[PDB]
Amino acid sequence: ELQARIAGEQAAIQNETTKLQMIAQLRQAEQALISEQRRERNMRILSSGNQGMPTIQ
Amino acid sequence: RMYEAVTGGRGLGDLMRNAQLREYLPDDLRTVYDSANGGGYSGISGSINDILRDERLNGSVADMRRSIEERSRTAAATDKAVGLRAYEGAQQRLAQIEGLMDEISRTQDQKAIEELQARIAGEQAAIQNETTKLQMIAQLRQAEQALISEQRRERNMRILSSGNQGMPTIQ
Amino acid sequence: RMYEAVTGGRGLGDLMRNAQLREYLPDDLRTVYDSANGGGYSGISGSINDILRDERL
Amino acid sequence: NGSVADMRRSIEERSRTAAATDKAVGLRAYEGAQQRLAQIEGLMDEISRTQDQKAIE
Repeated sequence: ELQARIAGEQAAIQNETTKLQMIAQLRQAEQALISEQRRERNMRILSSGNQGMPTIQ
Repeated sequence: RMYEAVTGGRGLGDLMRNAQLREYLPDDLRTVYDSANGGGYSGISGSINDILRDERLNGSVADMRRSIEERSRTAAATDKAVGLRAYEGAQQRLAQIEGLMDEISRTQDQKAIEELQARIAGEQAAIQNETTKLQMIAQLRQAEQALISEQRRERNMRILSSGNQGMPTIQ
Repeated sequence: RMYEAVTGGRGLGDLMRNAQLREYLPDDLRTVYDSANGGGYSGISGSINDILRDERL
Repeated sequence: NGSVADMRRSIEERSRTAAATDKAVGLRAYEGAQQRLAQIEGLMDEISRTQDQKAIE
């Protein structure tokens, strides 16, 4: 019974390892998404579809 | 009878041993990056040629731009979604492990606890497999980002190529 | 009695085996990045569309 | 070695081939992992039929 308990404990640590891998992937995805938002803002400022300009009055 | 039940060979081991699963990873890493031309690794060789064929951009440069931006956004979102669903699976995996330890308390005979030990060992093997799968997913993520960068640079080279011969006409 | 306690089958294994936890990871990785449009990986496909909707500034 | 143009072509070829090789290795490895899962499930199917103690050990 103690051997099977220790085996279950190893399985739990395995699960934590998988969870940490998943957290690292999510971290990378979040950084990519922040970069995408930055580039969306940049594109919106510099878009050639803009039609406005200051008016002389 | 009991001595015969304890001693002897039962043939387990040499059980599911001919499945050559080592053929799904490179044999040697010196030639892993020479595989496309031939030699090196042949399972990837064909795949590499197909991928390189499919990564070449076609159409107008504006279509190239839209395709590249869509790939970038979709790649980030796919990374996030895969991570989230995998984490849900990991939590369910923890619940399953806890259940197996609940079964450990009620074990009575020796055969029962030995079967439970082998079941928990198989469960560990499954979590090992998920770890390998996550490593493979991370490598694929990196490769996808590299491919998107390659497509960006192909578009850039196409715009600035010195082989272009056109210019506006005065009329 | 002791021989019966040592030999036989106890049914452990086929214990918590129907839980299809392999469905929480992609089946094949060729189509993992085509999942948003449909096909590929259906489980992440609903999530990708939601994420892309929520990442627009 | 060689002319600078040859250097450029070699470097671009290395970059593209490296990205493609990464992808292909990942894909084939994932196929192997899915087959590896099937094998583990088979071994747990064997556990259900074990009779003696030597067999389960």
